Amino acid sequence: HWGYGKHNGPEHWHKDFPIAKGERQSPVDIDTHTAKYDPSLKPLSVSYDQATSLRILNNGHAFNVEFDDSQDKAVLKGGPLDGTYRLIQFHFHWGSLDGQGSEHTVDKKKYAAELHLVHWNTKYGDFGKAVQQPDGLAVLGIFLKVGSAKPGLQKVVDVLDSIKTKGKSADFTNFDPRGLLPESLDYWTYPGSLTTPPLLECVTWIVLKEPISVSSEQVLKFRKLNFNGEGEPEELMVDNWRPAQPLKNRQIKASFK
Ligand SMILES: NS(=O)(=O)c1ccc(-c2cn(-c3cccc4ccccc34)nn2)s1
Ligand code: NA
Ligand SMILES: [Zn+2]
Repeated sequence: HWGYGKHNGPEHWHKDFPIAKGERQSPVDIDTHTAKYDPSLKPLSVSYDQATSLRILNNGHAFNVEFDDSQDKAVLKGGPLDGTYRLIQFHFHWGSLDGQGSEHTVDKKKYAAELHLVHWNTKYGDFGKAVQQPDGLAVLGIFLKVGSAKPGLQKVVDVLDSIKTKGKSADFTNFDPRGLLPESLDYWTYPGSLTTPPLLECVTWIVLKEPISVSSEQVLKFRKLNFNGEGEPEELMVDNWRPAQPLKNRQIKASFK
């Protein structure tokens, strides 16, 4: 099966998932000089006041913090989007070293990590349906640099010891994802895909310009997770990012000048 190793990593994925070589793959490099300001874009609307977190799961390639998406509770709207998108989960991608780990890059700069807040378009009724549609998902991507600690991340960091290995989960109620956002909601947007198999071309990407800062100790703790299951040889969960893919016939739009 697929993963992030020499023998099953991103260069291999196309054998099982040929859309790996498709026309709207993610992530991409964001060339800031070529992205055009689009004054027709709206401010984003991030409405997380009623978000209801449930659980945190090590799924063997990241950890997902899962939300109750059975009603409109935590929704993303505006920006480039038509309609209402419901938060289902967030996760991260990160490196073995502070100088790598993001999936998107900015003028070829790699950040230490990247947060993905995953939302599905309510007009399609459920996530499973939405992922089959070109406008099914909206993923809010936020870069992480290493510097000062992010206080709102610490509850995440503290639970990781209890989900060390693939298949483990833990209660994760009453977590407020507002505490992971930067000050500014300035963003880039473009049409793309899931960054993990099955690589479905269903995502409107919204990538915030302002990174959040986390401490070296917070990211060190991410790197103590395991890709393996319990009782199996230990494989540290690091460098779980896909590299930048060809832009092809796409424009990246800026919400700001
Ligand atoms: N990294 S990402 O934000 O692009 C992302 C957000 C959501 C993803 C995802 C992958 N999924 C799947 C996993 C395994 C099998 C699946 C089969 C069909 C559809 C999605 C599948 N479901 N959501 S990947
Ligand atoms: Na419900
Ligand atoms: Zn992701």
